[PDB]
Order: sequence, then structure tokens, then C-alpha cells
Amino acid sequence: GSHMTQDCSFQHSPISSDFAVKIRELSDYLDQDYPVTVASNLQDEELCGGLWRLVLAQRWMERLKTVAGSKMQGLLERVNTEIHFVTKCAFQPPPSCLRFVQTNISRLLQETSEQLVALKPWITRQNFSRCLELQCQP
Amino acid sequence: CSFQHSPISSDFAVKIRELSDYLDQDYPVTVASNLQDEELCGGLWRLVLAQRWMERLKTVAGSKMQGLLERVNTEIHFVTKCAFQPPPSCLRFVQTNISRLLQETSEQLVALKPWITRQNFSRCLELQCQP
Repeated sequence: GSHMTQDCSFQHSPISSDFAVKIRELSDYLDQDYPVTVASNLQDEELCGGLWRLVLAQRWMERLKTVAGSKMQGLLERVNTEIHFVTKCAFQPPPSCLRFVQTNISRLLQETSEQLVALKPWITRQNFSRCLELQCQP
Repeated sequence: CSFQHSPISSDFAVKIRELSDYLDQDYPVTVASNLQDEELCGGLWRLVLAQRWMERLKTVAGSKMQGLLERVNTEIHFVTKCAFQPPPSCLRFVQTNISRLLQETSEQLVALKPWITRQNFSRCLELQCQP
């Protein structure tokens, strides 16, 4: 269920063993290299920073479902399912300090896979309420 | 980087407004956060960046938007005729919506329109950041 009023923590792992294969499959079969963004000045925390990058990536995945054709929906949703859990927490709006770089979906997917590798052993073990506010580097 | 005939038509603002108002689907875009505050070179720098977004949006917008997008592209495509250089590493960006990008674009064209056929703009080919 949702975690919108309570602590941002997970009793069952939302990240499956085969996230890397799912992400590599979408990246290999994409029909075009859609223009997206990544944050450029997030505070360099491994765990919170992974969640922050997944919050942003998850929004891109939903956006792409609205512009990619039929044939991409299953591949896109497979990646969405590995990262959709962040929507269950009350992440707050990004701060005005946040900066971005425009890049391509392939780079975003690579970054996403890297965050899941970092988060997977931790995801069900921690209270991540401390991460709901995105932070920038000075 | 100079123009013998004005590449900006009288009705740019109506064309941009039409795209903004009837945009069928929003898609995040970027604008620069720390460009040097030059009115004329700065307008050109913002249009170089906006014109690349117009081309990107054609690759994600549906059939019905292509005419609206191209009508704006034609108003700002003249920047592709100059040898603008790759942005410097200092340049940073914010994520925003197409409406904001379009309002910024219209504002640059109002500033540039009286100057565009008179001036040599070679001094603008390198984008500059604020201190």
C-alpha cells in the first residue's frame, strides 16, 4: 500500500533480482533516443541520492509512456515496475537550487541501473523518511 | 553571423502563443540558469538553445503538433546559419515547462527584431556565463 502519511520504508523488496536485464532490454530495443534530463547538482549521498535520482527517473518513465508508441509500452513498464515504489512515499518538490543537464534516455537508464545496484541491499532495511526532501550540493 | 533580410517575421508572437495555448502534451524542457546578461547576444544564446528544443520536441510530439512546432521553428531557425560554439562547462540549466521556454523565446525576439538585420553578431558565437 501507500506510505504517504507514514514512514517511507518497505516491508517487501520492490526491486526484483532482474532489474538490470529489464533496463538493458529497454535500452537495446528503443526505437529512438528520447531527450530527457538528469539532475547535475544533487547532494552526493549514496542512499538518499539514489532515491532522489529514481524519483526523477520514474517521472520520465511515465512521461515517455505518453509519447512512445504501442510497441514500447511493455518494455517501459517493466522498468517502471522496478522504480515505481518511490511514488508511495511523500517526496517533496525539488528545491529551487536544483540544476539539470539534458541527456538521452540511454544514459538515464544506465544511471537508473546503477542506483538500483546501490539501493537493492538497503531497500527493505531502512527508514528513508530522511530522504523525502531533495538536497543540492553547495 | 549577419542577415541581409530580417529572419524574424512580424507575427512571431501570435505563432508562439498559438503553440503554447494548444500544446497537446507537455514534455519537460530546459532553459539556461546562468547565462551572462547581455540583451542581444543573450537573446541569441537563448534562441540557439530554444531552437534545438524545437527540433527535439518534433521527435516526441504527435502528428497534430508538427505544424505548430514548425511555425515557431521558422521564426528562430536563423540561428543555425551562424557558427555558434559549444556551450562552456560553466553553463547550467533548470528544468521547466514548454510554456516558460516559449515565453522566454518570445521575449528574446522582441528584443532582437530591430537589431537582427543591422548587426554583425559574430561577437556572440561563444556563449558566456554570469560571474
